[PDB]
Amino acid sequence: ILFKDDFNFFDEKVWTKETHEPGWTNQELQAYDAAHVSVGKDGDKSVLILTAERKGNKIYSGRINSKGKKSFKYRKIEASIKLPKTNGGLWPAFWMMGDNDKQWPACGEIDIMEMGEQSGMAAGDSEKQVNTAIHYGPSAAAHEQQYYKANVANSLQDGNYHTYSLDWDENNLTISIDNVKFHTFDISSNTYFHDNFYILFNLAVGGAFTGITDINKLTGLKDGQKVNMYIDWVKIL
Amino acid sequence: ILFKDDFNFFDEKVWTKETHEPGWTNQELQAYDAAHVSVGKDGDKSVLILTAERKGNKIYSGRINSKGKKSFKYRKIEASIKLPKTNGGLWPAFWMMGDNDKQWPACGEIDIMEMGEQSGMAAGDSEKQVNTAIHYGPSAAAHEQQYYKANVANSLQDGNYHTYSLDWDENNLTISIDNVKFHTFDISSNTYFHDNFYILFNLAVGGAFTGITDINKLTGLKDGQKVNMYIDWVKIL
Ligand SMILES: CC(=O)N[C@@H]1O[C@H](CO)[C@@H](O)[C@H](O[C@@H]2O[C@H](CO)[C@@H](O[C@@H]3O[C@H](CO)[C@@H](O)[C@H](O)[C@H]3O)[C@H](O)[C@H]2O)[C@H]1O
Repeated sequence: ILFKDDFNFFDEKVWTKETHEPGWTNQELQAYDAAHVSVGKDGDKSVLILTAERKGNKIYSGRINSKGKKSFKYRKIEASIKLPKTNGGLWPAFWMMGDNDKQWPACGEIDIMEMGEQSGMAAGDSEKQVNTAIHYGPSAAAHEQQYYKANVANSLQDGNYHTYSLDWDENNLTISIDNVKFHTFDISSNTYFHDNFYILFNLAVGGAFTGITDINKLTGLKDGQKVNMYIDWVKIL
Repeated sequence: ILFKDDFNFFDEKVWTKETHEPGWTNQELQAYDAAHVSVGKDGDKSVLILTAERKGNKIYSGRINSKGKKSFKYRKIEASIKLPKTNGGLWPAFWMMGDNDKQWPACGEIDIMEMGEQSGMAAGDSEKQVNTAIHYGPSAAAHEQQYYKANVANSLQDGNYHTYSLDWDENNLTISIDNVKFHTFDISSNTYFHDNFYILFNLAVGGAFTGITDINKLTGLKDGQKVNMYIDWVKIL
């Protein structure tokens, strides 16, 4: 184990909490702030807690990253995450971007896990439908993305922690869920995935991906409701 | 050349015109019927024509396939297609499904070209943004999909014909647009892409892919409007 965070405390030497207004990316409904990121207890477990909350028409949630603090290359990254029910507009993600100063998507993006996509709600398997993706290109106008989407066998929103893994070498990005291979992206001649990448976790609320960008269609998070995303640990082997 | 249709006439030994109610697939707004498929002339060019039109709240368009009539395996297929401006909910596609009686998606699906996606309008490059994809898996519950999307250099909705190509061997599916390689899907160990596939062309109107499933939001086909998708030719080499 080269690195492990058990989230006994919020380590500011590793993580930064983000602050953005609604609409900052992907027509998202939440404001990100420091107050909706905490470390706490879930039973016997030390966990990072991202809390989505709604008061009136105002929506808050949490997002952290290890940019300029913790980045790695050609190593295995795993995180144990307990996801909320996403149906009706929640958008949790475990992902990485290039640890350099290049504007997105030139920095590179690996989406290890996201749930909450529009089509999953329409098909009635929002609890099983996972997206994994890579984004790259020298600019936004030249943005390129590869996706794989599938239902896993059983609910990942089942009140349990699940293991999300990326295996990374010169040739391949291999995503696994509870130690079962989900998909492999070929990067052997992709120039954007051979540098240091930092880690992100967030719980977005609505946005293009969920197909919900009007608070009137946000059934997934109600007035007075708080909803948590729990990360028990993250490690780099 | 194994096969070439110049569309001097509609050959019922190769092609079948499809009839479906609105919302048959993907929450699409259009009815498909035989009256909205024709063969005719675009100047000197003999063309297959798929016509989308709106009479009040009734939307009609055209869809054809060569199931049980014309299918192939490990051949290059190209088509020369002129597209309408898709912005505001039009959804043209050139694609393939396995020539067997397995229920979708166990038949396999190759989407060589589709345009008109939500994100294309949101990225203000609706004339340039193309999706390519493969769908497979034993049931609708176990639906798996790989997709690539990017903007091509030049408008594909510019009043001219463009060439859409699939190269297909036992290892690779390679989509090209105007002889520029767009994406390669690895099918080397994917069991769903090693039998005969038939061809489809269609012009859907609205649907989940467009993010417009409500006729009130459909700005791309107004009341009293008529739009044409033109295929000059298709060939298998
Ligand atoms: C690339 C992309 O985003 N979408 C795919 O492209 C094509 C062309 O744009 C879409 O039309 C596909 O939609 C899927 O097509 C299947 C075959 O037409 C549909 O399957 C059919 O479903 C009906 C109703 O349930 C059944 O009665 C038919 O037997 C079955 O073939 C499927 O529902 C639809 O999602 C995209 O895959």
